[PDB]
Amino acid sequence: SNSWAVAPGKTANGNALLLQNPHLSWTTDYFTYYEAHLVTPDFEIYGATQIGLPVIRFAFNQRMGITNTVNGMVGATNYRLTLQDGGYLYDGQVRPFERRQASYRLRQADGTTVDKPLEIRSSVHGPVFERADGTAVAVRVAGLDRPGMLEQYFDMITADSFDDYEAALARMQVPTFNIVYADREGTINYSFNGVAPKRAEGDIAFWQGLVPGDSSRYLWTETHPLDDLPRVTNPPGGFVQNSNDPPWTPTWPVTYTPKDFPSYLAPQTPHSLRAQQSVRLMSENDDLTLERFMALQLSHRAVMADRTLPDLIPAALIDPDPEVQAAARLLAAWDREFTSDSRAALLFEEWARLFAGQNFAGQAGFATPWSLDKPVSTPYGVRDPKAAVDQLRTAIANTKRKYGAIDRPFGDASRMILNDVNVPGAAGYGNLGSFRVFTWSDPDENGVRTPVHGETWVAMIEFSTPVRAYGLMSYGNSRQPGTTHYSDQIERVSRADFRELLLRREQVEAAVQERTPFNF
Amino acid sequence: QAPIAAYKPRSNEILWDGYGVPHIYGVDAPSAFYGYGWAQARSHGDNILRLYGEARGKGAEYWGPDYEQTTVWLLTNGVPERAQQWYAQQSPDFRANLDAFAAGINAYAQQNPDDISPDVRQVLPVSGADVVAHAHRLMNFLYVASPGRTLGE
Repeated sequence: SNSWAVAPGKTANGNALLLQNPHLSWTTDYFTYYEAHLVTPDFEIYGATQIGLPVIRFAFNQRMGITNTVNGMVGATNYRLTLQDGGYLYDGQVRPFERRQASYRLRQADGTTVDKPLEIRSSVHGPVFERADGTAVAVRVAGLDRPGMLEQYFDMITADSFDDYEAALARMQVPTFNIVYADREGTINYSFNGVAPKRAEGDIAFWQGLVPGDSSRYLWTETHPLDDLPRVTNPPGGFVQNSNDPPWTPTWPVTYTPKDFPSYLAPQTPHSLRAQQSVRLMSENDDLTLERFMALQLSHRAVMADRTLPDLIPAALIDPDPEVQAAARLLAAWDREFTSDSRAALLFEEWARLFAGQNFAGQAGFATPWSLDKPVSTPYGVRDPKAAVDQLRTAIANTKRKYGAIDRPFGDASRMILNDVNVPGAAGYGNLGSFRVFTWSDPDENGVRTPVHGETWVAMIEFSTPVRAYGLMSYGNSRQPGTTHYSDQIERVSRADFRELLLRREQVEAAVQERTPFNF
Repeated sequence: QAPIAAYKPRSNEILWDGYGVPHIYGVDAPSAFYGYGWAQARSHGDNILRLYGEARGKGAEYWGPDYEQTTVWLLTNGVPERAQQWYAQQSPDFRANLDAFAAGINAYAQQNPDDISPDVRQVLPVSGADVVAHAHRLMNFLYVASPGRTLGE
């Protein structure tokens, strides 16, 4: 979810910097990251990847490194089929389906399996699923003929130069993701990567819904080459970035605009307040050091309090209810940082839930709407303050219910707890503006909550000679029953005390503990 | 000015960190991918074997009903069979890094059958194709084409 790459020119020492900061569930298994370092006579790579992957997706070495963020590349389309006479209406007539008879075994509970017949129907578009409501949906997924995904990342992260890196990138074997890049040679790059069907008509929201499946009018067959996709290289701004925002402000002096690409590639929706902070933290700072770069990554600002408390608060002070009045003074006194000691933050999240929806995205409410012309400051103000205040009222009840008081310290309700380690939390929801994210869970009956998702692997690398890199894994490097490497780094994360990442033999030779010779 | 001298491993070994991080040194690529495979089985063995089991479309059969929907989802989109193809379609150099990775998971299990869970032992002999299949599932049928999306659910 967060990615930053800065060019020598914007740094103090003259060496490019990279931020690897993916945000994912702390529990779903295929999303678990693991950190490793592989060294061979011909290559070397350090980084994190999702368990089960033979190659490192977030990697770096002495020469270069890359990082990813979800871009949501629309690589499949779901067609609503018009069923009729045992086939589907398509163009002029009824076409019969391709039918394969498959079958699978089902574990019983008594240890036995039973055969389960499974009939796979396919329209010319792709396989057919019947939704619970009866809609027959055929899924057409792009890139099914791209066998080389793993090797692509592999030849990509072991590239000898940008030029060699982009050639690998160019094979279009990796179907999604924004991928950011950086060199000890100084080039930095941002690519809206993915496999995207070439289409003749349609806004991206059109392609994300049920496209009609009655016409070859909507059956694409080709996909875009890398050079048809949004990309930025060594921009005038001296940095690139992506925090899941659409690809329209990847660097600040921007280098292209939504008019320059097919409208089905990426949306043109408001950028996250976290995305907006990403651009401000980068553009507004110069002569960056690894240290300041790392300080900036910890940013935990309640950007949405900055966009609303000005109108909100005086409105609330004139409320008759003494408690609403007292809520507004607690809010007015807040430095607007989701810090552990903050007594106003919880109360504010709860107001923002109502004012901006359960996921805090949600623009109704603001007085002046979002705009690409002021991409980093526009969703702003409160439209109907009286409404907003009745929301603050409801929110006080909520906060009280959920946490037992409206002024409980943020870090006493928000906890990071792994095994028997229980440390205070800081930072929070990305959509409220916090750059460092911890999507807190709902509270248990003691008002304690933990992160459901957010910071997982976090590394920052300066491409000096030798390379210098620091990082941390929220949920340690193993969740196998009984390791001492699950709850291992959480208290470090609570203090933002990063470990130096060791790539040099001498540093490895010295930190050795646990050791295994093999021969294959 | 050129980067610092690359280290040339002279024997295969994994030097593990104080935080459970493996530094895998291999005299050649395939060896590194095996050490890597061993490392992962050591640190996340159980879920990797469960994941691979699901990518063969064997979820319902190894573990039952709670795993049936992913199974129907993966067979209907023919993921297990396409993973067999993608594996045959790899270049030889890379197919060997993949087989090396599968061989490491396996070696770890055989040498550490205890440091490994009962429900997933049945999966065990894993293969380069299992590796390719999970990645295919992850990339195309989790990231790109998710079941909640086409299924509506």
